[PDB]
Amino acid sequence: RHNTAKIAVNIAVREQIEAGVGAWRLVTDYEDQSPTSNNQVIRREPIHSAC
Amino acid sequence: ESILSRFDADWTASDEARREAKNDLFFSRVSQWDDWLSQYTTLQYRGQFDVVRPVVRKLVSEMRQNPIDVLYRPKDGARPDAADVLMGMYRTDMRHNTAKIAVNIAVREQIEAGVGAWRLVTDYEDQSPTSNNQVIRREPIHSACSHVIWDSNSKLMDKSDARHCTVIHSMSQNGWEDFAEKYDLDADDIPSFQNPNDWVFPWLTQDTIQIAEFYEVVEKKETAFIYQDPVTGEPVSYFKRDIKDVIDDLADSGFIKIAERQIKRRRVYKSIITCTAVLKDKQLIAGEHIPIVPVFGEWGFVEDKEVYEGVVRLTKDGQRLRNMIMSFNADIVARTPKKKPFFWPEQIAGFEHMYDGNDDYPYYLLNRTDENSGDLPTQPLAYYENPEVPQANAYMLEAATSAVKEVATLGVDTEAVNGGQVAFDTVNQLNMRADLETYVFQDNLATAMRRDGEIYQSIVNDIYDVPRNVTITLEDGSEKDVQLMAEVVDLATGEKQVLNDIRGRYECYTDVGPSFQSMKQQNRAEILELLGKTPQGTPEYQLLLLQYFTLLDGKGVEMMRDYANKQLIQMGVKKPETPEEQQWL
Repeated sequence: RHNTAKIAVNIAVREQIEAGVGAWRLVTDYEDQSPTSNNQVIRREPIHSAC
Repeated sequence: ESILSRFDADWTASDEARREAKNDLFFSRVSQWDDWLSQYTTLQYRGQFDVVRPVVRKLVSEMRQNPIDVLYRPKDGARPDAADVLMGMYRTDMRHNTAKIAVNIAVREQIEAGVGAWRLVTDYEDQSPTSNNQVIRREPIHSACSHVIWDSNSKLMDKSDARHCTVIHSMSQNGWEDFAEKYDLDADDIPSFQNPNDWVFPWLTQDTIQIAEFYEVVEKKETAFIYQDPVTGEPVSYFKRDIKDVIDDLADSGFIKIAERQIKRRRVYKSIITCTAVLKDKQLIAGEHIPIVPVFGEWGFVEDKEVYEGVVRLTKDGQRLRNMIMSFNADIVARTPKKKPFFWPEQIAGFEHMYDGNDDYPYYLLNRTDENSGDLPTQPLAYYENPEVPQANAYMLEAATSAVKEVATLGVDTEAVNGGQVAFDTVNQLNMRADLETYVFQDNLATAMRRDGEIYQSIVNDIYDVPRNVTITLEDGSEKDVQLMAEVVDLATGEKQVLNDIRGRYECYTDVGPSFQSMKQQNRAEILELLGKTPQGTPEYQLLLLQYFTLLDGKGVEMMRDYANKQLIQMGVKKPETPEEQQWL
C-alpha cells in the first residue's frame, strides 16, 4: 500500500549529519486511521522539527 | 467576533513581509529579471545577465523516465474476472488531455515559481451520456508563491479526508468566472486582499482582484461504535472511548443493542470563516469527500523564517563583481578626458579645421622658446598610462565561472548500471497516482451500472418447485444454445450505491516503480546489456510461443486466443477470460 517513503528517509539520514538526531513521529495508540480487521499498518515517519 | 483564532494568525503573513516575504521572490528574480541588491553610487544601464540557465535548464531535461507507464496491479480482494464493471474506463490513457504537460510543470515545481495549487473539476459532468466510463484532466496554478501560506498536514498525504486550505479558482477581471454557476451578479462582495507589491508609487499596475474564501476547516470526528450508558438521562449523552483490551461478553448484563451510528453533527457555524461573509449555503455534498488533493514535492523547513531548497543560484559569490568589468571599461570608455600626446602642445587645440580631418595631416606651429629658466630633461611621458590590465581574471574568472567542480559533479555516470534517479524523481511518482487515487478511495453515489440498483430479481425463484414428477434431461443437443436460462439460482446478491470502505469493490493500489510496463517486461530484461533470455528446449515450446505477446490484447490477430479450442484440449490449459463461446465436435 506504501511501497517507498519519499522524503522521510531522505532528510532523516541527512539531518543527523546536519543537526543532532530528533524523534520519530507516529499515530498515537489506535482506532483513528482505517481501523478494521487486517488493514492495519502505519508506515515509518520522523517527528516534526524537535531535533 | 470574540475569538480572533484563524484571522489573527493570518495577520502575521505581512508582519514578516518586510523581511522574508517581499524578497522571497528570489526564485524568479535570479532565474529572471533583476537581482539588484547592495548598489550605491551608480548609473542606470545594466540588467540582462543570463548565466543561470546552465544550472536550471538540464533539470527539466534531466529525466525522461518520470512518466513510468505501468499496468494493473491485482490483489486478493476480487479476482481479475470480478472487475467486470469497468472494462475500458482508464484503459484509454487519459481522455483527450491538456494536462499531459501539467505534471511536467509539477516536476520542476519544488520551487520554480513558488509552489502552485492543484485544480480538479469542481462539479459533475455537463455532457451526460450513458455507460459512464469517465476520464479526466488536471491543471495547477501559476504565481501564488508567497501569497498563499500552508500550515495544515504537509507530511503524509493520502488525502483520505477533505481538509483543505483555500479552494476556489480564478484570478482576473474575468476571474469572476469561478462562480459563474453561482450567485454572480455585480461582484460586490468587496474584500481587501493581499497587495504586497513594493510601492514608492512612481509608475503603475496594482489590481485588487482576488477571490478567496475558506472552504473546509479542521474536521474532527469520533466514533468508537456500539458502546454507551443507556440510563439516567445522560447530560451530553455522548462521550469518549479509546482503549480496548480486557473487555469480554457483557450481552446478558443488560439491554440488547442492534444499533447503528447515525452521523451526529451540529457544527457550530463560523460559516466558512470569511473575514467578511458568504452569501450562500448548502455545501453538503454526497458520499465521502471532494476529489481535489494537493500536489507536493520534498518538504523541509527549520524555524519562523527560512529560504528553501537551493538549486538555481549557487554562484552568487562571483555574480556580483565579475560585472565590475562594466566599471573597468564601459566606465572608462566614457569618462576619458582626451588621451593626449603632450610633446610641444602647450597651446594644443587650434582652429576648427585641425580636428575636422581637412586635406592632409601635417600640422602648423609646434614652437619652443623659453625666458629665463635653465634647461634640463623635462620628460612628458604621460598618455594617461595603463588600464587595470586584469591579471587575477586569468585565475579568478574560473572560480565565478566554475563552482561546478562542487556542483555539476553530482551523479557522474553514463548509462546501464548506476542509474540516474535523483531525489527529484523519487518523490514525484506519488503525484501520478492522482490519475487514479482520486477516483478510488472516495466512495461516491450511483454510477448505475445496470438498471440502477435492481437490488434483487430473486422474485423469479417462486415459480420452480415441482414435486409430483421430475425427470433428468434426455440427451441434449439443439435448442439450448446459450445457457443461463433460469432454473435454480443463489446469486450472492448484495451490492449498494455507497459500499463504505469495505473490500471486494476496490480497484487498484499503487504500482509505482521503474519504467517497466507489465506484460512480462522484467522476465526478459532488455535495456542495453543482457542478451540470452529463454533458449531452446522442451520448456520454451510451452513458454515463449504462447505466453509472450508484445501485441498486448490487440484484436488484429484473433488466433492469439484461439489456440485453446480445437488443439490443446487434451493437455487442458486455455488462458482466455472465457466470456462466451464453445466447440461443436
